[PDB]
Amino acid sequence: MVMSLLGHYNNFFFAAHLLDIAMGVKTLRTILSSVTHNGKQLVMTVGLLAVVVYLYTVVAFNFFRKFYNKSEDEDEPDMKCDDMMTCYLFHMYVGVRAGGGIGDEIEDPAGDEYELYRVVFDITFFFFVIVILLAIIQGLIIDAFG
Amino acid sequence: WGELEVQRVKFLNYLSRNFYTLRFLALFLAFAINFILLFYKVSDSPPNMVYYFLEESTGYMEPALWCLSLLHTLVAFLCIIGYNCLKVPLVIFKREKELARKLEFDGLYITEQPDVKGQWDRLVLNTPSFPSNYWDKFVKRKVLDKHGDIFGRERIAELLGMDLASLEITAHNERTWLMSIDVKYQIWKFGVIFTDNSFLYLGWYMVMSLLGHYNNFFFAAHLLDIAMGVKTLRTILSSVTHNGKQLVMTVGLLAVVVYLYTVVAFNFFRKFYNKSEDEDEPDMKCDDMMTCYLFHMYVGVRAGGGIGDEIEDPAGDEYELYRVVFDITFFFFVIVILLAIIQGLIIDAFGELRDQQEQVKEDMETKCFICGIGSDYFDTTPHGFETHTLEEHNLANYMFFLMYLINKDETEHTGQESYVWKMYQERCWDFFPAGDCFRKQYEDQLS
Amino acid sequence: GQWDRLVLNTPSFPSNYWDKFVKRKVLDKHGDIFGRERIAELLGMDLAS
Amino acid sequence: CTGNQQSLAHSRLWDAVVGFLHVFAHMMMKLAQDSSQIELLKELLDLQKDMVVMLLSLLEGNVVNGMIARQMVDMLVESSSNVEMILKFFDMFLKLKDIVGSEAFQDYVTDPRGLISKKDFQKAMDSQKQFTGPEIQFLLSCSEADENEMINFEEFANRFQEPARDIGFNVAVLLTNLSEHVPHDPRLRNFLELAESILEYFRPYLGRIEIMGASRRIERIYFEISETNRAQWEMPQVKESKRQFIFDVVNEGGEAEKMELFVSFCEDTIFEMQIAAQISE
Ligand SMILES: CNC(=O)c1cc(Cl)cc(C)c1NC(=O)c1cc(Br)nn1-c1ncccc1Cl
Ligand SMILES: [Zn+2]
Repeated sequence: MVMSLLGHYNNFFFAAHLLDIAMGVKTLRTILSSVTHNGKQLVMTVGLLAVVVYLYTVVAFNFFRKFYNKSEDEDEPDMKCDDMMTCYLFHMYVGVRAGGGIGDEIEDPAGDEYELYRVVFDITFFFFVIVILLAIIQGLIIDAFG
Repeated sequence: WGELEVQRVKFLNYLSRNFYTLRFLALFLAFAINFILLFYKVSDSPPNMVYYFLEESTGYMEPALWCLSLLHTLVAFLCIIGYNCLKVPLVIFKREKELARKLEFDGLYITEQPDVKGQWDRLVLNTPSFPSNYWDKFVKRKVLDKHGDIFGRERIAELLGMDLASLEITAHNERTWLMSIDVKYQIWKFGVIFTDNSFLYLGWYMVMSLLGHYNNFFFAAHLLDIAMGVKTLRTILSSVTHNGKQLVMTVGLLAVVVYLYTVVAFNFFRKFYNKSEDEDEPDMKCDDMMTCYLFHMYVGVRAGGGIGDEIEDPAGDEYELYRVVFDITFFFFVIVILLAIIQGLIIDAFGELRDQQEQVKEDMETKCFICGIGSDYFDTTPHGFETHTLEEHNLANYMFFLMYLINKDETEHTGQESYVWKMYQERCWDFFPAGDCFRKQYEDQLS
Repeated sequence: GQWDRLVLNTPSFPSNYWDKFVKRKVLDKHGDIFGRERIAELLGMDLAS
Repeated sequence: CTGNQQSLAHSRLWDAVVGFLHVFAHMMMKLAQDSSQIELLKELLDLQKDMVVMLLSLLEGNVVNGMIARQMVDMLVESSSNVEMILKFFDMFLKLKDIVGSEAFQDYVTDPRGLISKKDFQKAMDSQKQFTGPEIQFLLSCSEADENEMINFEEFANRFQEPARDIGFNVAVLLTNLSEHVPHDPRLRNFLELAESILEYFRPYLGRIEIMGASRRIERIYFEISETNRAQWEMPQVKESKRQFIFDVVNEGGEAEKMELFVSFCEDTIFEMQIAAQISE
């Protein structure tokens, strides 16, 4: 009821009243109850997800400053590996997101400047953060559902 | 130096008193400076490219870190010699217990001789200060009481290192600190702390901190201490080497199947493998197969939608219906199946280990810790679980019973108190029940 | 456990439950081991005797 | 070997035991009068130390319902009148420290001297419900009088359980051997209700432990644990080494090699408590 008298200030905050279906029936109560059923380990392993890429991005911030650029304009260059607070928000914006590595936002490594090291960099991002540690967060929801 | 000789062990006492909380603050202050590390920036301007620090209306943010880092290295030194101050007796006691066990019972070095530890354990018998850190120090003579009848005495006395044995056996029956110390036993037990798992990891924790003053950014590997510190997140990194023995060979299968699959594109499908959109500057990568194989393991196990999305559309009739077999027999094999094996051999093993993490909780909750009677037949007696768990079949009271029989004399002990000890010393343990305790056939006279 | 200490001393405590002699059988229970004058003021019996 | 108990039960031992026990309960009725009466009375009670291990040994190979076990307890109804005294004597001096444990009995005479008068304590002990009427002034006479104006319960306290720290535990053992050995019997049950005080005081110092023996005949043995090693086993220097080896007796251990590791676990833990008690404050 604290939303309904507030709902006359702007009409569109009546949309949160449609989450009453989630707790009203017992069938769809267990889906939202399953997150806090195993949240006690899931918040700490998504903290692991938060700190492993924070470990993994300083080596790109220090040694691989060359190619992290999506600006196709030559006169207007704005790379995001200038401040690591920007780089870490960028990395958790695309790396846990795209599902195909990190070097698809970045153009192709046609140069010989550390060519066979970035192909180790990208796949040790790939084998860790999308292949495995996302499948743990999948499993700790779906198994608990079962 | 007697005013300082006990003063430094008094220092070491309150050094080891709050070892746990000192280690906790040693973790958290490194975490805090690794958090304040998030505000570093590099540019071409001097304060070539110079790494400077970005600050907003505060001046002492940068001179704080140069003392906080030395603080972290100093408390790293503190916890290292605190480890070597309290619990080198844990890595000391059990393996010379194991050694005296095979000296007295099996004869591991006299009746035969065998790895990595078995021949390094031969630089410990001949020194006279061998049993100085274990309770039983007559261990070198009851082995001669054991097997002085089958072999020669003069060889085993020189092998076990008894200096003037027949003189000391009559003498003990009848009636410059480092200069008297040994040269071999201390380096022998200096080898085992480097051999064992914990001390080399704790030294790896400090080999980065003095290196961390060369460049500030190698403090980031100190945040992997969370992974092995808690036991909850230790099993994730332990699950990889739990089934790595087959996973490295099936990722070798992943490495050789695409190495099989790329020579047919290197020989017969040289036409289309080109991402260079410039017509005047063409650089295809199917010219050298060492380049082509690095390309193939860069995109094929990567993209998850085949291989012919890096390559433009096959609008031509030059082997059109063969490349549509090529791409899907790449697709059905290397992303659909053999990646799902590497998914399954991690997630299943996660499930197996986390379920056996708590089936031992089930075993403590239902079984008995002494014998083989389960808790299903203790249900008729109301709350008969705790009266059997806390007092009778208890884990602490038996080691208290093992405690109180050591201090006082055996001219005090009774028939049962000598019954429990005279085969405890020769170490045969059918003295526990293992099948009957207060319930099975004592129920006929129980009201 | 300590918010439940603002309910014993009022005389209208057991007015919404069936047994309303609950403040005196606790004195029948443990009026022998402790003091009566302290537990009567703690349970809130105004002019108990 | 139970062949000694063939003749020691049938011959003339136990009327001599009741003849000893009568004077054992009657000597300390008068040898608590003066302060110069205790260094020989404690000689008599570490004779009681071996008087209890006299009949502790006839519980060896104890059949559950045996005529030896019934002739253990017909002792105390042939001599029923001299056991209440030695059972309440270990209660009238062991709730002694429970008088001071309450704050209501402390703030009577708030003098900074510490000389509380005897009459200020007599009517105070007459108000408690755990006392006996005519049994106040006799223990006041057992206490130091000093013109009836000085108690000094600091030395009333610590002097009379220095010989009653070792005999009280073993007479608690004596009452708890026979409670679970012979069941369903009326008159051996009342006196444990009358003397549960030393049992309650020695709940942390008591342990019930079973060993298989004598060609499949298991019977329980009691032991003592000291107060120094009591309060220090419950510390996180060792309570997580507890679970450190609890995790690995079913994870890798077999049935034949489970306690072969446990005895080395106990000696390694008592080894680190050896070195930790060395470097303890
Ligand atoms: C396994 N790493 C260590 O041994 C360890 C070794 C060194 Cl040199 C330093 C630290 C901070 C270490 N890390 C811990 O010591 C630690 C990390 C975590 Br996460 N928890 N935790 C801990 N565990 C038990 C009691 C107190 C603490 Cl602080
Ligand atoms: Zn049992």
